[PDB]
Amino acid sequence: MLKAGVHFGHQTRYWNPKMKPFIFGARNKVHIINLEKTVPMFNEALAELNKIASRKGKILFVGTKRAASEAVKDAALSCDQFFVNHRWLGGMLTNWKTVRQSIKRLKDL
RNA sequence: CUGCAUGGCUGUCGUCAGCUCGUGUUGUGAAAUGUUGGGUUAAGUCCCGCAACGAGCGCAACCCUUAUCCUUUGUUGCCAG
Repeated sequence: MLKAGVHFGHQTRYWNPKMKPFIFGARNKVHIINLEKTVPMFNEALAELNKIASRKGKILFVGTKRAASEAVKDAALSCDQFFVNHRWLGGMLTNWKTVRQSIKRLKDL
């Protein structure tokens, strides 16, 4: 079975035409997805996440959005989970050459 | 003979707050960014914040000196005891 109950939103006024893979009709105050074929909307993405997670890969969780900032910090127990949730810096993944000296500052201070 | 040849030697914009670099980003590229912006300062000084994060020179700090008390040594100055 391809459900897997994961979505209950119905989007009552405004939509994006890029959502056409999931939305198969819209009549009267709804832009609702297909809820009986939900698994193919994420199965390949979670299979790739499972492949990375089982090949010692490091997983970064991002949630600066206040609703979930304290929720995204807990998901793993033995796998390499990392998170950012209160605040970012400019070039915090790209300028790691400079961030790796601020990681020292967190204990040197 | 000669400070548009050079040393030496002395001034001034100027103790002014000015001046840039790496990494990361951007633009075809020279080059920009940071250094703009907010509140400020003696001041690119300090805190706050974003595609920027950090570093250094000048600055800051540190130096010589002044008003005051405590303590001590004294003449052919001073005379308190």
